[PDB]
Order: sequence, then C-alpha cells, then structure tokens
Amino acid sequence: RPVAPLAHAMSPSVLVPAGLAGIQDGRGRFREIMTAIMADHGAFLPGDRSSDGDGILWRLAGEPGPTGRPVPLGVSTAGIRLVLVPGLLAECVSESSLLFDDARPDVERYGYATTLVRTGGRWGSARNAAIIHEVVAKLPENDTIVFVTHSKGAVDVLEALVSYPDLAARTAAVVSVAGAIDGSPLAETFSDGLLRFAESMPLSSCPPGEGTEALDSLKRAYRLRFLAEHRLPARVRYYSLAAFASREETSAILRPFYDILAKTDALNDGLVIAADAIIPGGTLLGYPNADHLAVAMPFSKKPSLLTSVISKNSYPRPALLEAIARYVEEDL
Repeated sequence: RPVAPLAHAMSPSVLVPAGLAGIQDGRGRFREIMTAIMADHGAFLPGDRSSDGDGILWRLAGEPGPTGRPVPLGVSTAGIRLVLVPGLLAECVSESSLLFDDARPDVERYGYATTLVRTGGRWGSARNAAIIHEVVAKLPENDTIVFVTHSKGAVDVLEALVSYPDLAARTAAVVSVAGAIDGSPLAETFSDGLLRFAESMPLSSCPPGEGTEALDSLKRAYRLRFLAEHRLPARVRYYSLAAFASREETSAILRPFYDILAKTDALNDGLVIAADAIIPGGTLLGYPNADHLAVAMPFSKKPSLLTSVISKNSYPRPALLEAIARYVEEDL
C-alpha cells in the first residue's frame, strides 16, 4: 500500500521500556507460581515439559527474583470464574480446537470455574463486545469475573469494557494471552480482495463478516487509536502474557508469517509481536515459550491436514492457565 493513507490514519506511537508505560513487572512471581505448579502436579497434565531455563517462560533481562512466599497449591474457594474469550477464526475451527480446552479440567479441579465465550470468528470487535456483554450479564452474580483472552479476544474484551460501564463494574480482571493489543502489521499486509473473500466465504462453522470488519479491528492504526482515545477502566486489573518461540519451535503454518515479523522483531509468536501484546498500565506476567496457537489453542484431532501443519502445538497450557488463575487470585 502507498504510505500516505497509512500515515493519515496513524496516531503517534512510541516503543518504550515497559516501566515507562506504567507496567508492573510480575514476571518473577508468575515464574515461581507456574514452576511450583508443575513440580507439584505437572506429571499428568497435557503438554508437561521441563520448567528449567527458558523451557516454559523466556528469561528476558531485568526479571525480578522469586519472592520465596509459598505458592498456593490447594483448591481455591475464592469463587473466581475464568471467562475464556478466543480470537480471530477460532469459531471457524471449533470442531478441531476450543480455547484452553485441555486446561479446563485442571483449573476446575482446583476451584476455578470456567466459561467459554463463542465469538464471531470473522466479526469485528464491536459486534463481539456485545456478545461478551450479554454472556457475562447471565453469569452468577457472586462469581469473581476474570477474563482470560487470546489474540483478538483480548481487544474484543477491552472494547466491551470501554463500551459497557456495567460490564466494567462487574469485571475484576482481564488477562491477555498473546493478545493483539496493538493489532498486527500482518492485518495490513494482504490485499483487501483476499481479506474480503475470506470474510464472506461460506463455512459451516462460522458466519461471514461484512467487508473486512474482523481485520479492521486488528490494524495497528485502529488499535493504537483506540488506546490513545479511551482510558481502560481503572477499577479492572490487567495482566499480559506475550508468547514467542524460536523459528524451529514455531508451527509450520505460522512460519511464513513469523518470517515477515522477524524482519524487524524476532520476539513474535508468528502473528503478534511481543511489544504489541502488552496491555499498558497492567502487569506483565511474562513470555511463554510457545507460538501463537500453542500457548492457548489445543489441536489434537488425528489425522487432519490442519492438525499436521500446526506442527508445534505442544505447550503446558493447563499449568499456564492454573498459574494465571492463582496469580490473579493472589494479586486480587
């Protein structure tokens, strides 16, 4: 695309150390919690692996040490409900994959209720925000609501919190997992024609979108403008995990997109750059060593061409989701 229209749409933005955008560094305590969880009951959890070194969570510079304070490893009685919100195209592959599906037995064992929200896989954030608003309105009043979101789901939820003060007042926390907070430059990379055809083609698992509504929601200019123009509700707590893996531990299907992003930032999960995946003013929990899909969306149906090309899908999602729940309960 010629640069003039992109320039006109872009709001001034700056890449800064996390501290300068009001981010609390919770990387040390989160590593501590997740590591203890896996030492305590990781052995039969799907995706179990060594927690040593960068195995589960990358060690970026400046990481705080462990606090030494005991990690809760029993059943929660806090009445917390994790409201799971998926991202782009998730609805379309629902037969093969549901968000954190293999992690929900483990967190429910330990006292955390879970609800999965079905969003439009090909719909814009405003339309999905209304869906989320209606779902949460029907959840039990005494539950403590903690969103756990993936990809576009994160900004579906942020737009909802900004649009519906009653949802904001109802919500204790939002956790972003590889959330597309600043969108992705890939949303602009491909032709409108291609995006329009993808939006409108008949699929038996997800309804079509209008125009390019879903991708419009993921454009960097749009997403940066949202954050420039709307304060996130202050009474809600925000937390972010930003995934990336090495090229060889990145799924085949994601590698061509990884390769585009890696031209300027190797710390990307295939679809989202890590610096674009952190909610400003929130808490940074860390960097799962996993590509965009492995960190949150299990694919296991065999055989499947789809499952086969998502070739690096193994990650300890149950331990990750349990660590998220325990960190937020502790932080709250």
